[PDB]
Amino acid sequence: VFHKIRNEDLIFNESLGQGTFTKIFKGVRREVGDYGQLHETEVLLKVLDKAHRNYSESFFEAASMMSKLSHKHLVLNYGVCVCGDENILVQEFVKFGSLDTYLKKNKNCINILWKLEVAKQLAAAMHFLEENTLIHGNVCAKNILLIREEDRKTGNPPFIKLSDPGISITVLPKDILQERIPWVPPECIENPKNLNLATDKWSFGTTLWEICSGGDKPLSALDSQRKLQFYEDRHQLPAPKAAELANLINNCMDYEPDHRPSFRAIIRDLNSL
Ligand SMILES: N#Cc1ccc(Nc2nc(N)cc(-n3cnc(CCO)c3)n2)cc1
Repeated sequence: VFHKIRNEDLIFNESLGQGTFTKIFKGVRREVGDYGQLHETEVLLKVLDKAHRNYSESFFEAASMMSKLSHKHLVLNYGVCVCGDENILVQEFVKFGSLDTYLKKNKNCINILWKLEVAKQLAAAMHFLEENTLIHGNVCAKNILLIREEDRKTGNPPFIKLSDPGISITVLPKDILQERIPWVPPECIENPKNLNLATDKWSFGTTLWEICSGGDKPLSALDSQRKLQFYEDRHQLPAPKAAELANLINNCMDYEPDHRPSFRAIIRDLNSL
């Protein structure tokens, strides 16, 4: 279970965007830290919409299991605030935000080595989850956070963390799942209860495509009906302009879930490049 944080110890500041049935804010948490020192800590406040409070269990189940495992590439959740009529997840504040936005704003200076390094880090996080048989369920660039930028001057690579998946696709309305094609894999469009470790391998491929496409959203030009037919006709995504990872993307986005490669094999493939 999560640590409970009092509403009185939280300050809400600027909106940082939205997720499915959620709103995201920068905030501050007043707390007693190590050695009894008082801190005012920057936090990320993720607020479930009041009109959708019936999703609260799924909303928190998302963060909870992951938070039971500690890992350098997994986002740190501090706790929850459920004072009053609020359902709030309190998470570490990451300096450079989510990867979808970062890729869009920085595509003109993100090269193949940056992408490869980010791909390796995401794959390491997914390998850790796979070895713990823990399904994420919503791997996408919007759920990757950039802790540290690349610094060629000190040879330092960028550093990312995988964030929580949000409300599960197993409880979400069908139209939202359809709009999430091609992150949601075909077997889960057919039946959301098919959610499996193999799900994350497909979504990881879609996420690599995002990383390689400067923040473009694959199939964004297709409405929901056409995204459905894309799966019915068994199409693959087009290779990104910088196509170094295209074979890996397509191997991960295998319409046969049992044929998708282990994250160990994915990592060995990345290391070959
Ligand atoms: N300009 C700007 C700027 C924006 C955001 C941050 N920091 C931050 N920290 C987090 N822990 C999570 C997020 N975040 C943002 N969008 C999502 C979507 C769901 O993943 C998550 N952003 C820092 C700078």
